Amino acid sequence: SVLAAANPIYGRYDDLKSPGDNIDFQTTILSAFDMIFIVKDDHNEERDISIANHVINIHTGNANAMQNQQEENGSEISIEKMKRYITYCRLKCAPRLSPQAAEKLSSNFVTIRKQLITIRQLEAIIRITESLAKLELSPIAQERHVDEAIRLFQASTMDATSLSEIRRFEQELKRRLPIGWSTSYQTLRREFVDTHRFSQLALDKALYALEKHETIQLRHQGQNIYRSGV
Amino acid sequence: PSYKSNIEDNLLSWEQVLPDLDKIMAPVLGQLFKLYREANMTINIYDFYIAFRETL
Amino acid sequence: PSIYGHDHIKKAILLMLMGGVEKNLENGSHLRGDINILMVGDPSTAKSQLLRFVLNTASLAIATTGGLTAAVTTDRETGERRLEAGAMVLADRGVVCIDEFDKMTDVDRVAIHEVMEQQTVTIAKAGIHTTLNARCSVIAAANPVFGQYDVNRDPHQNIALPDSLLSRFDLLFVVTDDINEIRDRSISEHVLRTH
Repeated sequence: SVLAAANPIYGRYDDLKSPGDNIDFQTTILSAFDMIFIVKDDHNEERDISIANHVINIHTGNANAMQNQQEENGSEISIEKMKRYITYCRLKCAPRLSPQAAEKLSSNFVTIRKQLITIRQLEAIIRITESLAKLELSPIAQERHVDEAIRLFQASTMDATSLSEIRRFEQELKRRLPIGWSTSYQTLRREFVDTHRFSQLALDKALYALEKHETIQLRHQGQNIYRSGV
Repeated sequence: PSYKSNIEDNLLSWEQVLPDLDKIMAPVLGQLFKLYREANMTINIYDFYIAFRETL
Repeated sequence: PSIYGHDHIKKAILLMLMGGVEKNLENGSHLRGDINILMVGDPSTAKSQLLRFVLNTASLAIATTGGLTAAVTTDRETGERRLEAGAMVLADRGVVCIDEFDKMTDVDRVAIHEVMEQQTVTIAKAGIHTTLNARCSVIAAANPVFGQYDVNRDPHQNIALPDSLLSRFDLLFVVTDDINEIRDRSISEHVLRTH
């Protein structure tokens, strides 16, 4: 089992570019990894303060008492005991999928395939639900593992009739916003969603789709939206 | 006076001046100024006309 | 049987196995009769599957990928050396199965130029000179660099092989998993039957 950490070229991953361009190796390697994580560290106010407070406690030494109490509470597992648990899990159980989990796997992947990922990608999700079943030592993999697996897969692989409504928003925004004009995310919420011309999910998906189709660019954490192309 | 600023504020914040379609739609002169701020340096007027029309 | 559709490709495989007819002339010339097939498109989409069937079915099928030129020697324990045969030479009156054809070297390409056109290999090495018959039918698979085939353009820009090399293939087919969900469900059900 291989856990690979790679530093993207140009130092920082540019969201304007396809993942292939922010990468220096063979493209076929992208077809090898089951999952990839393009983590981002965009600057923010309240999240930084919460993270910063966490760091200060660690150097304070409070984290030692906090973790031990959390271990006493059971919310945290000892590193040796967890390793003993993992070793026990590996040797003893070997789950297998259930028809309910598989049927949802096919249906969701069909929607992914139609919107666009290869046939191989769906079978990679089969490993994740097996892995979660292994942790629970359940005799069979369950659909409730797939939901997180799909979410993890979406939050990993997609780093960079409702479709008709989403594409209609694309059609409508191409008329509302000429090429080269700028607006804000909340402005679209007040003008298109508060007027109920389109749903907020359609707003989210259309903006997600338009950026990948080089139509628009999202700037300043949504405070500015600029139409880059047709 | 802030001669330039007052015009821009009146164009944006019409409710600070004005006290059955009247109850809903603001005057076009102030509303059109919103697109002007969002517009680029050079404007294809046909696209601007369509963009203005979509908001009505 | 594991591939749904691709009737022309399956017909092409049958025709390539049947082959043509060679001829001889009073001037001493000879005419090629065999047929070659080339496959292009997305890597994992049905190319390794089709090649697996043909390689397993054909009686004289040889698998190749990127010493096939048969112009190199191997030495004994006492020092004396002997040439080793190559897949193109060994596949005389047979078929050559190539995977990762795009990955083969330029040395292979210049040698296979005479193989596909003149059905012979003209070996010219230091102290060794001979001509070996290479009357072999060729079926090969290749993939674009980006992984996703640009259907709007020929393989001369999607794969960038020389036109002289590409012109030596009698038949060329491009396949890519353009998705029809109800149709892909039909073929994937048998795959799901194995899970």
